[PDB]
Amino acid sequence: ARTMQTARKSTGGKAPHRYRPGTVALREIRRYQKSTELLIRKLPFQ
Amino acid sequence: RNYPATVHGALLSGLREAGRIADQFLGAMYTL
Ligand SMILES: Cc1cc2nc3c(=O)[nH]c(=O)nc-3n(C[C@H](O)[C@H](O)[C@H](O)COP(=O)(O)OP(=O)(O)OC[C@H]3O[C@@H](n4cnc5c(N)ncnc54)[C@H](O)[C@@H]3O)c2cc1C
Repeated sequence: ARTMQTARKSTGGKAPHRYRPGTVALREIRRYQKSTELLIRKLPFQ
Repeated sequence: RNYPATVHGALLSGLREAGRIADQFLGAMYTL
């Protein structure tokens, strides 16, 4: 085999999930623009 | 097997079989 190669040795063969900032904000925009429920609390306002 | 067609291969094969024959016909005192 290559153990007998004395010159010109043949070397061929051997060796949680986070959302991006701004996404939840936009989703909140979509959520409250569809609804009409009051946003400010009732008792602190009173 | 590991050193075929070489000088050292035949050298080790001679050492091997010499040890094999001696353990066979003289007994092995180191295996106990
Ligand atoms: C051309 C060539 C180049 C080599 N180059 C390298 C090299 O660069 N490097 C390397 O590491 N190895 C090399 N080798 C290998 C190396 O020569 C051998 O490993 C070693 O010389 C032979 O060891 P052996 O005793 O097992 O074989 P042998 O010495 O051949 O053992 C057989 C013996 O039995 C005798 N015999 C044969 N037939 C009979 C019979 N009918 N009755 C009685 N006696 C008999 C023979 O004369 C011989 O003395 C080379 C071999 C050759 C042929």
